[PDB]
Amino acid sequence: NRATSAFLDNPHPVGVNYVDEGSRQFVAVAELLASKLIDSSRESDESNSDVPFVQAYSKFADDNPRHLRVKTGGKMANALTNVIRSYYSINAPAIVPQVEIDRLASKATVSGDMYNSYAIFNSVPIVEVLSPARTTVSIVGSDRADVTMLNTGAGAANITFNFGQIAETVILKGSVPFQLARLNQPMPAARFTYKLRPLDGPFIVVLPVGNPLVISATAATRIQVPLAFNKALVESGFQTAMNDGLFDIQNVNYYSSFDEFIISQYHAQDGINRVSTCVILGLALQAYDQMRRALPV
Amino acid sequence: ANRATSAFLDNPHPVGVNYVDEGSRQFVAVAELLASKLIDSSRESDESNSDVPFVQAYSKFADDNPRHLRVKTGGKMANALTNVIRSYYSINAPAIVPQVEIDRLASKATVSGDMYNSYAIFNSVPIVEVLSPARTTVSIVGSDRADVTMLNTGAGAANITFNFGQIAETVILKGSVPFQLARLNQPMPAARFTYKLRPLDGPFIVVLPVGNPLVISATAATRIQVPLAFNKALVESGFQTAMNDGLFDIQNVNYYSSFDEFIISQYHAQDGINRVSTCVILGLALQAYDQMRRALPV
Amino acid sequence: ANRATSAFLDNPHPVGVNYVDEGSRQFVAVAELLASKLIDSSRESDESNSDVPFVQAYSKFADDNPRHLRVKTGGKMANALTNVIRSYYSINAPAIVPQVEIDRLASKATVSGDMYNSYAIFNSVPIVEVLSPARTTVSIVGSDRADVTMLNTGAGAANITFNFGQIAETVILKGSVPFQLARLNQPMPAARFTYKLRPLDGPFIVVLPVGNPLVISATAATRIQVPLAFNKALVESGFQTAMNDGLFDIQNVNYYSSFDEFIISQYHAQDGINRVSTCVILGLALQAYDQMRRALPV
Amino acid sequence: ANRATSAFLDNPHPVGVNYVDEGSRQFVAVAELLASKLIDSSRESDESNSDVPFVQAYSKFADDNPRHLRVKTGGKMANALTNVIRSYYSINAPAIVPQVEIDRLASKATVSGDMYNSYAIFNSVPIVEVLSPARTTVSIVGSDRADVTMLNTGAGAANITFNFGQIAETVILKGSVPFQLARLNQPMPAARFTYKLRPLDGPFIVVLPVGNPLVISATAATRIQVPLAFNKALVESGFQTAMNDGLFDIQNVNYYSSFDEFIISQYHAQDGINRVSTCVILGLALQAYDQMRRALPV
Amino acid sequence: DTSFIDTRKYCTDGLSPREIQKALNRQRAYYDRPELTISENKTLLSQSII
Amino acid sequence: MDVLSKGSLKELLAHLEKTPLEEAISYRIGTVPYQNVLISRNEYYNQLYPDTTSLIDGVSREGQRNVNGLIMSIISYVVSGSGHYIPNIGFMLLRRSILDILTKHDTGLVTNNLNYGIIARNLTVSKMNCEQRKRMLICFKLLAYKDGNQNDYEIYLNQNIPLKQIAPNFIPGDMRTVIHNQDQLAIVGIPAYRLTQSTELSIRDDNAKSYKLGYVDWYNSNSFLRERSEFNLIRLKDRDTKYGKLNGW
Amino acid sequence: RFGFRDSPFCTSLPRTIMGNDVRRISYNVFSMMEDIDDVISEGFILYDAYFNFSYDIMTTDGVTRLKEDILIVTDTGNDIKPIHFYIYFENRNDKKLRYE
Repeated sequence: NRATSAFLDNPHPVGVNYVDEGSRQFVAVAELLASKLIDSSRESDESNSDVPFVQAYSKFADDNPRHLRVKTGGKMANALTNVIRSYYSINAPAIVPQVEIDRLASKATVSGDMYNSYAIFNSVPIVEVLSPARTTVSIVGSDRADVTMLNTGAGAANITFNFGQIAETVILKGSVPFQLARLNQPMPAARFTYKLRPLDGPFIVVLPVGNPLVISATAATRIQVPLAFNKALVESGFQTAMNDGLFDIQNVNYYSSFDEFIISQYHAQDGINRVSTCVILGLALQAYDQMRRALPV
Repeated sequence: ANRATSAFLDNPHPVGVNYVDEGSRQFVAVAELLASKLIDSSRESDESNSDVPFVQAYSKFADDNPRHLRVKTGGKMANALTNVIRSYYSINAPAIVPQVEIDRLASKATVSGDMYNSYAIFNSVPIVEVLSPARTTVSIVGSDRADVTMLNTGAGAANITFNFGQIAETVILKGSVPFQLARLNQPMPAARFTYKLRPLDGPFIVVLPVGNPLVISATAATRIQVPLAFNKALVESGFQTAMNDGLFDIQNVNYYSSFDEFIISQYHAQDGINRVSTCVILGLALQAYDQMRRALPV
Repeated sequence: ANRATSAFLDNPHPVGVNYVDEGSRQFVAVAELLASKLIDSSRESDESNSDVPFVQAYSKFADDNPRHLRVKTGGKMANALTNVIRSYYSINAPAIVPQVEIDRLASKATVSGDMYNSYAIFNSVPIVEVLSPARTTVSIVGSDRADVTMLNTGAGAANITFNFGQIAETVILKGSVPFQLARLNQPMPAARFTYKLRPLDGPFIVVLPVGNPLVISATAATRIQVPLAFNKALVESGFQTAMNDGLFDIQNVNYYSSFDEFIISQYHAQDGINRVSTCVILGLALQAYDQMRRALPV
Repeated sequence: ANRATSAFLDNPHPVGVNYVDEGSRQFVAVAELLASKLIDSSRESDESNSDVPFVQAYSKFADDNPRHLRVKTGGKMANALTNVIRSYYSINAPAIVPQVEIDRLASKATVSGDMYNSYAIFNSVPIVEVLSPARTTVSIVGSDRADVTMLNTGAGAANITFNFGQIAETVILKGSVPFQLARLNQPMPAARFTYKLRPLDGPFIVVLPVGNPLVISATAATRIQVPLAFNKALVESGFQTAMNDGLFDIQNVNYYSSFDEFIISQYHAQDGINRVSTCVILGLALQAYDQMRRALPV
Repeated sequence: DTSFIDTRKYCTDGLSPREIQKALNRQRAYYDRPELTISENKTLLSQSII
Repeated sequence: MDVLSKGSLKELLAHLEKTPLEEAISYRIGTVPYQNVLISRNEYYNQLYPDTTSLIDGVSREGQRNVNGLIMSIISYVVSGSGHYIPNIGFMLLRRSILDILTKHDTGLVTNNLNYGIIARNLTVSKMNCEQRKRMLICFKLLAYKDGNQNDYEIYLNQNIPLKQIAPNFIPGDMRTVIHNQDQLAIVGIPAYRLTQSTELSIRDDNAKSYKLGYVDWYNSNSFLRERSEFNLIRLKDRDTKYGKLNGW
Repeated sequence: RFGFRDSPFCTSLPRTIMGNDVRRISYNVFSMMEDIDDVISEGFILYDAYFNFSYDIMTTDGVTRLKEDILIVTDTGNDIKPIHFYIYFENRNDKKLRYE
């Protein structure tokens, strides 16, 4: 028997366009201007005058705000929305011209790259849990893995845990103390908690016949991100973009959070190159959330 | 009688008794303040095209000018912050940093190390013990949200005792199907979905009907005095980084999934009050460690 | 009959056919000169107390000004050097970098693209064939120093034929015990410890006495035309680095422990002369890969 | 049943813990820089009619003017370098050099003292264990090129497990005759002469036929962070000189034939990362020792 | 110097590198070699530092 | 207070020469060394604050009568400023200097059977800071050289890696090593940071802050000795000189 | 949009022209380059510096030009001379000015 995490199954390919140096500068510029746009709006609301918002919108949208017309966000908003669509799936069209992106990227200068920082992603990868005869295994959850196991055979069973090779550390906790050790290693005394390095190899956990055992798993993975990255904003941007239908394209996979999206792409063949595009999507979603909150449409 | 406990509450290891004086507390607060400016210097570097804001902030932090030749580490402040974190986790960890160095680093900024001028809400659910009769099976899973699954296989209904400790301020119980919970020596109420309890009042009795399993979800809130510069989001990120970097790798210690579980586990020890003060200072240091290591990754 | 062949000589995969024109050779030579300046400038900046010498060297090499918040990976020259190394190793490599980029990078210095000024001595033993009678066993181990262990079980003495190819210049044989060796159709001389042979004269016969096994240690020297700036110490380390970095990870290719075996094996293929011309260009490119990556770790 | 390991990987003795601070690293870097100038100045005086360049170089290195009828030992700087080498080898050696003397000598030249800005490749082959069944016999010979000769006296084919640790990055296996290699729970491919393996992939299984002995030659590459001034040729020579001069003859220590064997064996210990940092500082100290003692033999 | 990325102090004392540059350039004129290029001019004129 | 203000090895070793052993003894009953107690810290909590008493404190504690207790009381004096209660010590020992007790054979104390690991556990070493641990290693080294058990000092240092790194480097019989030492061993001193009058939680921390605030008052008192302003008023014996040497050594 | 003859203003500096990528050189690299005459046959883009420009817009029609030459070369390095545009409006049928 084999049990695997739901979010790790069949990661769809990501877009291959808008990944050059000029396109990355456009995303960084968009995030910088969107943050200023939301900061001016809060300053505008507190004070009587709306001067800070007018200047921020003019820089972002290349036109002065008007009371009669709705605040769409201008050409920058349209370019950002379509670029987000292209990153998610390879089937999404890459229609936005490059000359238009280059012009928008020249609005501001960004002194940084996409590899000068890091972020911790707490999505636990369970590649496979191999179970023997009369041993029922269920895997529930993505942020916290709930592996409920129960055996009916007369003898104790050994269950193999494979956490992949990308995660840095994995923390295991059980309902009752259990024994776990690496392959071809003596079993330790029963403990409630274990700390493991996924590179150490497949882990063997014994199951007594008496009562069900539930193992709670947490993990931490480090991915190189720009220094302006903010996990709280990218989570809000991911949910908003999904609701707006920017990810409604055929033959693609949907994830509960950006945490699951980036981890699933990492745990795939050609995963190193996919992750770079996902990080660019993360900053673009960060800009999308800030702009949409200031300019709801 | 079967006794079930939360996994994270068992065997809290002793914490360090070093770097808790006034001078050391000022050092951690200075590190948090200077690491915050280091992150902000990156944004101020983008508004212009120069690196002077970053070079200016690094020199204040590291007492040395940045150089393109070597990887920016953090200078003497980075080594002090890293070693002080290790001493906080376990009493077996050495106190390598001299007090003269800490006093020198504390004079960089004019902050006051008052760690009892605010409070924070901690959501770990303390379940000290769940006592069940012979025929029933009880399983407790999770820390932030405790899912207690109980199945009754006997002929008659069973009474299950819940002990949530004497530290948590409020505990909210939500069941899959309506159930009856009353305090000891009090009449059973009608079946309701949601119960709000104060743990100090006493142990709670839950009636388990014979039939389908009953699952109870528990959420707890605890108030712990923290410095005003406390940021729970930043503290949690630093805890994961310190765990990954190996700052906590030392013999005869316990490992936790989050700083929420760590502080609650220490608070529920025999003399947990004195542990909480050290844990809070560790969180502030972890908050500075997260900000500094993100600006300067190695 | 039994046949024994050196492991590294078997099935040499085809080499790339791109980036072999005069312009591409200049680019490799230009990269080698600028990479060596990166190491010297890094040392000069260390002996002084400024990063100006390193900044100028990186600006020339990468066409970009170093910044404190950027990766500092080497610029377009680093990307081009990585891709040309990939194309040289196998004929299945994409060979992506265009010619206009190569001509642009070759204009940064006025060095010549000559690759035949000097020579280098390569010490690998090309034991193509060892034919032995039925009753005997022959095992060949090692590449730099080849230990051939022969042991016979028949009643009569055996004649083992050694073939060393026509490429190596001199081959020196040493044995654990004195042994007899002579050319085809020539009298057997007295037993000696050491023989010096020219592989071009013809196959050699070794008389194996019945008894304790004889081990023959073989050492060979081959001269190959290389550019003057060739350094065997830097090429070997660059070969290990490129293999470590995955530049040689491409399907249907053969892997070797050192650049010494790679160049010798390709020399012993049918199209040896044209293959070895491309190999020395890869050696210079690997030499440039070593210095730049050491100065700019990633 | 049978377990075989590499000889040089057994029982790594503890290393020294003194002279590992920033002030001491500057002294080691200063010694390397000043020793190289002494060699260069000695030649320059040799190719000239004036000994002024040698006098000035010796005065800076030894704080005393060169004199006829004297041995020209090297001054106070030679004694300090000799003593710190002793303390770096193992913890049982005394640390008898005052830190005031180390700081005073580190002010003679201006260098950073960084020990993590570059890398080096070490060719020692870590074979942590090779497991064989009862019928088979396995022998391991060599460190730079590990020859593993295995014989199968049993009737059926035997599977032998190869473990190469986790530190090594690439391992290349070459066999006397084609053999089959596969990972855990993977199908066996067709017999091939060579295999390229990543040690982190897992234990590897080799099938053994019953006919003739099979010998596998192993070559491994490992990357360790070192200063840019690191030169393996000078470090290896310094290792032999210190061994011959008696700098390593103390109690309860292990002896190695080469410096790469010393650094790989310490890397594979449980506290591998900490030991390697001290070993790298020892490597640069040995490089200065070789340069200085060649110019000033005693 | 007037360059932006120079940020180096050029010593006035000693024999000026300008004299060495003129002497080397006159030598190259005799042999019909090209004059010292910009890169080598900067390296020669930056030899004396503080 | 005076002992805790000594920064250099020369100043500390000179102070141990002048100070008689009676200052290491307390003459006050104190309480049991190791005991779990509930203390009152009203500035922070209303509930009583749990803590564990230890030998390294600014208060008297009961100590064993044997030579082990006498050695421990000396170390506790150096690292904490207060000793222990050892009843009925002879007047001959009490008038001897602390350095003479640790580095002379004239006294009748036998220390050859001292175990450094047991002493380090009793005078809790996991609780000391870096400066306190350095002072303890000075006392251990002086005892080892007087006793000839210099090997036992080295084996103890090799069993504890952090102690070996921070171990002071000097020869207990050569003054030239003492002068060359650059170690800083000042527990109390003038604080660069801002020091307030608030209380602290732990017994060790609160007691240490009492010494820290007391030294500042002693710094500004008339008893403090200002070298830059009154150097001519000092006696020739106590004046700072480069050729000052300990007895013997 | 403005109607200038030989307008020196672009909406954005083109990354590609006639399907061919345009060379981009930093000012520091351009200062130390040697074969500027060869790299000026196929034009380049200069960045990593602050370029000051001035312009006069003339009502009449003429030849749009520059006050000074583009390049100055010394032994220390290459520099760009001050930029001043003389901009004229265009008639599109003046045969004489098209030739000029």
